[PDB]
Amino acid sequence: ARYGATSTNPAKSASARGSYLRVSFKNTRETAQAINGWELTKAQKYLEQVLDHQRAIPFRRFNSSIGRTAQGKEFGVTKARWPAKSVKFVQGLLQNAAANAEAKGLDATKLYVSHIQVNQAPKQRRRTYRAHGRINKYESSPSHIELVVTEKEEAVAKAAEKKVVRLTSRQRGRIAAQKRIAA
Amino acid sequence: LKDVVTREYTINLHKRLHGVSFKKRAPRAVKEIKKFAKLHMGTDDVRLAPELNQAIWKRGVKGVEYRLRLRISRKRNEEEDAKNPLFSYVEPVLVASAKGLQTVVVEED
Amino acid sequence: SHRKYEAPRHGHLGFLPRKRAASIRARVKAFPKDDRSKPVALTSFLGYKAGMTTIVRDLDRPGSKFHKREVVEAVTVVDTPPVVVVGVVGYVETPRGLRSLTTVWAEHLSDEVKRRFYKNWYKSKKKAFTKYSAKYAQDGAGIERELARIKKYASVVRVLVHTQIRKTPLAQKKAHLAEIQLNGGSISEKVDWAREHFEKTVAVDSVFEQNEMIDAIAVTKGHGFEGVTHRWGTKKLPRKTHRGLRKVACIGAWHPAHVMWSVARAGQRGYHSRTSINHKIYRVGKGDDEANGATSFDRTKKTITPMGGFVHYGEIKNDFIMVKGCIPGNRKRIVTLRKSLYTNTSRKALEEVSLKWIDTASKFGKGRFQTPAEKHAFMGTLKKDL
Amino acid sequence: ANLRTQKRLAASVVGVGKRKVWLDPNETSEIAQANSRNAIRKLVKNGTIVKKAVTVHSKSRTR
RNA sequence: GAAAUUGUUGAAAGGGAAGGGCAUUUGAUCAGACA
RNA sequence: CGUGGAGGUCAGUGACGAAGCCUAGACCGUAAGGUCGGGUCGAACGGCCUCUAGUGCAGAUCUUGGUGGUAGUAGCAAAUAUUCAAAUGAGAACUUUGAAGACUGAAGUGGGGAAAGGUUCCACGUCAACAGCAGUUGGACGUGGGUUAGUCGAUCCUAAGA
RNA sequence: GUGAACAGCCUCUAGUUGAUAGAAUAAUGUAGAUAAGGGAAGUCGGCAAAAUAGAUCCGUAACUUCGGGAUAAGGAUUGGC
Ligand SMILES: [Mg+2]
Ligand SMILES: [Mg+2]
Ligand SMILES: [Mg+2]
Ligand SMILES: [Mg+2]
Ligand SMILES: [Mg+2]
Ligand SMILES: [Mg+2]
Ligand SMILES: [Mg+2]
Ligand SMILES: [Mg+2]
Ligand SMILES: [Mg+2]
Ligand SMILES: [Mg+2]
Ligand SMILES: [Mg+2]
Ligand SMILES: [Mg+2]
Ligand SMILES: [Mg+2]
Ligand SMILES: [Mg+2]
Ligand SMILES: [Mg+2]
Ligand SMILES: [Mg+2]
Ligand SMILES: [Mg+2]
Ligand SMILES: [Mg+2]
Ligand SMILES: [Mg+2]
Ligand SMILES: [Mg+2]
Ligand SMILES: [Mg+2]
Ligand SMILES: [Mg+2]
Ligand SMILES: [Mg+2]
Ligand SMILES: [Mg+2]
Ligand SMILES: [Mg+2]
Ligand SMILES: [Mg+2]
Ligand SMILES: [Mg+2]
Ligand SMILES: [Mg+2]
Ligand SMILES: [Mg+2]
Ligand SMILES: [Mg+2]
Ligand SMILES: [Mg+2]
Ligand SMILES: [Mg+2]
Ligand SMILES: [Mg+2]
Ligand SMILES: [Mg+2]
Ligand SMILES: [Mg+2]
Ligand SMILES: [Mg+2]
Ligand SMILES: [Mg+2]
Ligand SMILES: [Mg+2]
Ligand SMILES: [Mg+2]
Ligand SMILES: [Mg+2]
Ligand SMILES: [Mg+2]
Ligand SMILES: [Mg+2]
Ligand SMILES: [Mg+2]
Ligand SMILES: [Mg+2]
Ligand SMILES: [Mg+2]
Ligand SMILES: [Mg+2]
Ligand SMILES: [Mg+2]
Ligand SMILES: [Mg+2]
Ligand SMILES: [Mg+2]
Ligand SMILES: [Mg+2]
Ligand SMILES: [Mg+2]
Ligand SMILES: [Mg+2]
Ligand SMILES: [Mg+2]
Ligand SMILES: [Mg+2]
Ligand SMILES: [Mg+2]
Ligand SMILES: [Mg+2]
Ligand SMILES: [Mg+2]
Ligand SMILES: [Mg+2]
Ligand SMILES: [Mg+2]
Ligand SMILES: [Mg+2]
Ligand SMILES: [Mg+2]
Ligand SMILES: [Mg+2]
Ligand SMILES: [Mg+2]
Ligand SMILES: [Mg+2]
Ligand SMILES: [Mg+2]
Ligand SMILES: [Mg+2]
Ligand SMILES: [Mg+2]
Ligand SMILES: [Mg+2]
Ligand SMILES: [Mg+2]
Ligand SMILES: [Mg+2]
Repeated sequence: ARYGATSTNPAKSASARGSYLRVSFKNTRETAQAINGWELTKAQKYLEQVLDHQRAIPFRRFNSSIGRTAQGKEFGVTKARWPAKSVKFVQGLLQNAAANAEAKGLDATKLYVSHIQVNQAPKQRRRTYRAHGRINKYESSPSHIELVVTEKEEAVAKAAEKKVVRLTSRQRGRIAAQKRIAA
Repeated sequence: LKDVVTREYTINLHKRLHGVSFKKRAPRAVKEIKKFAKLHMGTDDVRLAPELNQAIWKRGVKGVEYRLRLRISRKRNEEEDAKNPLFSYVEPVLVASAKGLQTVVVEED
Repeated sequence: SHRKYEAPRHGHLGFLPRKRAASIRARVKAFPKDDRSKPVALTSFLGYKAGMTTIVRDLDRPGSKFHKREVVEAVTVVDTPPVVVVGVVGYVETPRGLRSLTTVWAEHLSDEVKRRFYKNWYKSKKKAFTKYSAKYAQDGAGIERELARIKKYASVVRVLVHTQIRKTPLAQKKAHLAEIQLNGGSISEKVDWAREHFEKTVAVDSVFEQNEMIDAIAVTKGHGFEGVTHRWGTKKLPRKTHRGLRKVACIGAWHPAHVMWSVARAGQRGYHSRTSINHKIYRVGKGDDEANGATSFDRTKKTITPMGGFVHYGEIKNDFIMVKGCIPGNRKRIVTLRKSLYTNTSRKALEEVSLKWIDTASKFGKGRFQTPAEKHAFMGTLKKDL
Repeated sequence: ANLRTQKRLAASVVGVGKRKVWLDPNETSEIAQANSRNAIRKLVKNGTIVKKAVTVHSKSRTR
């Protein structure tokens, strides 16, 4: 393994990845961020809808000259899309992560997606023909996807330092009399 | 619930195809009907009898009749379980004239 | 260098920006100057553009080659059921400009207005104005003090009226709310009038009368995204020109090295707010009246609704304003008709028309018949019929 | 399934263009087994492959 | 297994570029020296 | 001041971790640079005196390689046209079959050859790449099979010419 | 088949139905059309576009190397039974 930076409890987490996937790296970036942090079950129901064109994926970085859509008011964005091939690869991983948590014995109900990172796989050169007998690259830009699921947990309690208070002769003198005087 | 009914409707293709590019009229007709079917049966699954297909294309791409008298039949889905338990079947009814019929219910047996 | 030949520009810069209006209900930016000697009444009205027809009437213009001759003239018709009074709003003068300080509302409120305060009426619990209505309960205390406050301060009073859209062929269901200034005498008498008319109803014939010059305020029909040639009336470019010709050739000199605000560019066309003045009222129609379309000289009983009905609108069953000529806005659109802001002496205004005949022939084709009566008369008996 | 070869073969055996061999959908399993001309042959004669009639170009209106 | 260049996490700043100099507030971080 | 290599020397450092790389951690130098900690790593390496040079880069429309913004953007719009159902299959707008609607209209989108290609032919299997969507399909991929002559061509003859 | 016709247009036999796809139909385009009254005033210039057209019959100037110019120009007619 050796995923990217996580902070989660591996004892309470499960994980999955797919490398060298041939999907748009930009598109699936946007859909991975769309789900990052989510309740795992809300995420599944959500990508599902996306495929119905019922809600959309908000495009937030890779997005200039994308179209506008009311389906992104949900998220405060005007540009949003419905990148099918991304969703379907990404739910593939999510379903795999699910399994592994079943297998580990984690509670399927506390499962949120706690790490979801895509970056860029090696490219795929293919070429095309331009005017006056020229060639040009015509490339696939594929993706590694990796995600982690965790059982949610409440609270955190307290516990920290103690603040080592230091205060001079005339600074501890005032306090002495702040009670020798009063309460 | 579900409901399993058959009715026999008449659909005005003419105002639905009004405007549509000649090479697209018969194909809109197909799609249009499908939509007409869902609007009455609530059902996203809509199958067209290959005879209803013939009926539609009876006069080339751009020569769809102005009114068709179809028979929409809402049935339950079987096998591999699709999203919804119900679907529709559409059939051409053998009428002399699709002009002037009201929408009726076929009694079930 | 210099134009070579001189020609005026293309289009008026007092109508920029040529963008879509903030609303379908164009705004009254101006009410008539108040003469507080006269009785209290409205100074505008709400209606819907129904459509147009033809009129015939003797012209009375001494001096004109058509003095005492008939003319045929075009007219619009706006469907004009009574507006209904539901609130008064009192404005005060500040060195920052006019500001509203209270709005007093009527106790009951028609659903048609309650409609307006919503975007999803059906789902909603329809709580609009339900606590407010309770202000009446107790004796009156709350609403008196407000009414009272208006009376004490307030440099102008406007009335909140709304339309009776259900009395109208439209499908729209959701009525139209609007403020109308009150120019009858005395701030106090004004609010008294306003209060007296809560939930009660006001008629057109108490704001407009025959031959009156009135203004029309409305949102111009829409055309969406437009080329430079039709949007600005720019010259068509020659047929030989590469990459197209409904354009402007020079979008500007090299300096200012900026395209300037004053040149024609493609973009939205129509859906602009307009304020047309000087439309003379040729008829104030009453809804509870047959013979609407009849005249002194016609006689033959008939309403102004054309055979088969106003194309794209419906029927007209309520009172109407028949205005000479045409009007910003299109059929089915809310229109505000405003009182004039000056007393025109003109001659052209002042002339007291009286129609001779009102076209009532169908507008869905080349109409041939005024009435079914006329059509049976001329046609004879048919394979349907008796 | 894939009755591509059996179609062509059907055309050849009957001596008629592929635009006129008819392979009935209901006996698709049986047909796909037919790998030879000898097997297409008895498929033809027991009605599984039939020869589909000519399209008429009548001289009547000419005459 | 560097760099350009990228994903994620954390921290921060951003009214028509950004980066830089002298100086100090504030946050973070740290050496030395006491004895 | 710094680099690769050479003579001398410190009986120098090191698998109990050499070298290298990373680090808005520490320290020395006005500076070139030097030193250390921590992480990473895995087999060699350094101080001083001297010797030696293919010895120090930001530029040269520099060389080779790698990478960006542009941008999920230009675009994927010529050649009239597609449709219903079944079957198959993890998956079917695109495969197979049936139905229907059309086209080429014999100056063919038919049936064959010459040059040129060289196995593309045919069967079976089959989808990682490839067919600028797809793919269960293919002129792709894997594995095989297939080209029968006294009479058809060559071979003989002569032409311009060699 | 129509026609002078190996033209164009429709068909039989055979062969295809290959050409990313879906939804809309803004501006500006590319390609295809029409436009009242006027009729080249447009423009370097009638560029583009429009007009004419097959056949049968009638009719046909200057000039000429006597061969032409000539479908000169200008007219009428044309289905079905
Ligand atoms: Mg990897
Ligand atoms: Mg970007
Ligand atoms: Mg970017
Ligand atoms: Mg866009
Ligand atoms: Mg664009
Ligand atoms: Mg932009
Ligand atoms: Mg946005
Ligand atoms: Mg190209
Ligand atoms: Mg070339
Ligand atoms: Mg004290
Ligand atoms: Mg149209
Ligand atoms: Mg001048
Ligand atoms: Mg707005
Ligand atoms: Mg107040
Ligand atoms: Mg236009
Ligand atoms: Mg103009
Ligand atoms: Mg105009
Ligand atoms: Mg111009
Ligand atoms: Mg040009
Ligand atoms: Mg490695
Ligand atoms: Mg500083
Ligand atoms: Mg040195
Ligand atoms: Mg050295
Ligand atoms: Mg060297
Ligand atoms: Mg750094
Ligand atoms: Mg130190
Ligand atoms: Mg270490
Ligand atoms: Mg080391
Ligand atoms: Mg080793
Ligand atoms: Mg030396
Ligand atoms: Mg050198
Ligand atoms: Mg330098
Ligand atoms: Mg360099
Ligand atoms: Mg450089
Ligand atoms: Mg330099
Ligand atoms: Mg360089
Ligand atoms: Mg993409
Ligand atoms: Mg695009
Ligand atoms: Mg193109
Ligand atoms: Mg398209
Ligand atoms: Mg094409
Ligand atoms: Mg297709
Ligand atoms: Mg044809
Ligand atoms: Mg031909
Ligand atoms: Mg071809
Ligand atoms: Mg051959
Ligand atoms: Mg070859
Ligand atoms: Mg093959
Ligand atoms: Mg594949
Ligand atoms: Mg290939
Ligand atoms: Mg491809
Ligand atoms: Mg593929
Ligand atoms: Mg092979
Ligand atoms: Mg082989
Ligand atoms: Mg021989
Ligand atoms: Mg021999
Ligand atoms: Mg072929
Ligand atoms: Mg193409
Ligand atoms: Mg004209
Ligand atoms: Mg003329
Ligand atoms: Mg001229
Ligand atoms: Mg002239
Ligand atoms: Mg001129
Ligand atoms: Mg010239
Ligand atoms: Mg000139
Ligand atoms: Mg020309
Ligand atoms: Mg003409
Ligand atoms: Mg001459
Ligand atoms: Mg001549
Ligand atoms: Mg005759």
